[PDB]
Amino acid sequence: DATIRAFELDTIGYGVNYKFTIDQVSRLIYNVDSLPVNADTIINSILIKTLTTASGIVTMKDDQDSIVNINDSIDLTKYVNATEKNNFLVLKVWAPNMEVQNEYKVNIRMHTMVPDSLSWGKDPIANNPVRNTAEKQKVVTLGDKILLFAQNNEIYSTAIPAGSPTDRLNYGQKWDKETTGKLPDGADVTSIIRFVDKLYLLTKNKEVYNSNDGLTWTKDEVLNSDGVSVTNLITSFSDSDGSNHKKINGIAGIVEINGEKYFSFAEKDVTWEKDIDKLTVVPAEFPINNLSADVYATESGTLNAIVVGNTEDGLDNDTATVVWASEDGKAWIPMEIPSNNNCPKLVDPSIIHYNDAFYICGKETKDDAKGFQKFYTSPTLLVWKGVDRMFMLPGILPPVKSLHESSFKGKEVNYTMVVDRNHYIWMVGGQGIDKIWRGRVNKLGFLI
Amino acid sequence: PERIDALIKEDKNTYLKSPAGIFTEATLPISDIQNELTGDTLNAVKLTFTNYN
Amino acid sequence: KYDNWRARNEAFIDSLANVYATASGRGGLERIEMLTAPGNYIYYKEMEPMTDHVVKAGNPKYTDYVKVYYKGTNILGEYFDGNFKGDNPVVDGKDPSEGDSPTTIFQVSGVITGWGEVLQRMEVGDRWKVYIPWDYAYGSSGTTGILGYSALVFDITLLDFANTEAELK
Repeated sequence: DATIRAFELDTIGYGVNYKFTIDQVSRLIYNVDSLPVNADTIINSILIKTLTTASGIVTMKDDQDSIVNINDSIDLTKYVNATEKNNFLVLKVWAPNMEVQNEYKVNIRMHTMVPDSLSWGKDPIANNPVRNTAEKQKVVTLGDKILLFAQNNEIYSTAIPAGSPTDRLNYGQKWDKETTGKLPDGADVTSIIRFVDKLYLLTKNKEVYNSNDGLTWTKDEVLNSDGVSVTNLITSFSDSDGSNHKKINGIAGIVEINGEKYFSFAEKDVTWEKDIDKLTVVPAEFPINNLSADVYATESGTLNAIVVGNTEDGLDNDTATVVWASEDGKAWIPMEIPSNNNCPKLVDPSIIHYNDAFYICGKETKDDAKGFQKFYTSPTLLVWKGVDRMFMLPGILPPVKSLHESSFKGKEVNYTMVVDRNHYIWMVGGQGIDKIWRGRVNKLGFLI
Repeated sequence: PERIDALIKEDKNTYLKSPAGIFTEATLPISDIQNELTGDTLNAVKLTFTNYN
Repeated sequence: KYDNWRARNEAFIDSLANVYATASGRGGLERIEMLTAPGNYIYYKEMEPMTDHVVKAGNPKYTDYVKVYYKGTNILGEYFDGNFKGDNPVVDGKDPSEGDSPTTIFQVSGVITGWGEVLQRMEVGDRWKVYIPWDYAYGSSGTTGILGYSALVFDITLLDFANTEAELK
């Protein structure tokens, strides 16, 4: 005289079935994977099936104990998310001899917010603190702080809570002046670069400057060699960026040996390689200004780096934003695309690796759809698509019955962006936007 | 090459790295069989190699 | 050898059942109520807990998956099936004549009622030796390798349990 079970429910989406766990010790039923937000209109009248047990007589409390209509449809919208304001569908199952008695309580778990959706909120969370917002911008993260730099030796800051990206954190509403200020003479703020626990910077006169905390800056004695001259710092490779089986540690950049440009790599605490026989020459198509970079671990356990930026002012048969990759610091290689699957030409482009995909943003110059128009995405770095749906630019609101005044969409301004270690996207707008935007796709905050 | 040469020098185990890597060599006790089981009919001689996960 | 198999197997179960009720220290036995037949019991013996638990508190459910080292034997101690053949599972085993044991995946609802009852009350890394009646084993005619009406004794190590195989395998 048993109470064996196989409780099931039919297709909610076409061909989509949801699995239910059966806790017989604690006597309750629930689905581990929560139903989508769309489902509250579908489970309004839905059909149960495969409720097989040793003797099919089953009842639900109503005063009376009325028998279940196992062959008929039911409204389940009253029984969703029953853990608080607890309102389970509680039902009683009889043994074949009617001696053994049991009840089970059922909970239909459903999402309160769409999982794969980039949430920007209704409004930008803060104003841009920089005086004279025309000036060039740059944003970077260090330790537990986010730093925003401006060209006129001007620095602002905000701090991050204790940890655990899945916790109910709020931050960014307040920004402070780092009152000591005074980043070095002749600096170029758009060149600022991270390493394991230090920041590095480049001057117009091609000195390299560094800092441990961003408060104060000094020259360094290991990268400022004579004979060579630096012209760009691209990215840094480290154990902190991923899981590198190759064991790479250092900074990658460009040095102009004897008047010609070469890629070079400064390994941890030693000077750039300057041996002209075993450096490599920079191609004419390689980006020159406003570089952006990212470093990530391939599924093989090997680090990889990718960059985009502005090219030289004019060159033949160029119509697209090609991305350059590198398995180490010695030589960068272009991801050129023969087919039509290549993304448009962009001004001041930025690239990120995010939620197991790649994304690019920038402003277009075709005169019929100028400005930031959309993000562009890639699953495998060699084909690019425009996202016509969720994961939009900031300020693009859904119908509450719209475009927010401080939205990027359609604007043509200076900007900068970064991703922090809670996977918030931070986007900072210059003259014409004047605001700070913050967002994350909801799927990254879930405990699942 | 250095990694392969290092792994060949481990003595608690043997490897079978396939693409022109490492083989394993076994020395059979033929002399002892020839001494101890002379006059017998051999019905089975079983050798087993077994591995870690 | 295999004469009057049913009566002697049932007598073995009865021996364990009354030993728990009369012997000092319960004779080493412990027992659980069976949810598919309240009032019946499954008898088991506690053993050396593991030292590499995947820290998964709680107990497996009826409709989710389980990773185990296991061995099944009959009343006379003879082999039926399992991942290991000695008296313990083999990992980093010193003896070159025996290989390291594989791990196997099962669904709690896809196994015999004895397993389906006892697996819902282990916590990851428990080792139990369990004694199941023929009513809740394969029973009656039995499968290949079972002489029918057989009480199996299993040695179970719970390594891991999850809602799907892909997050467990």
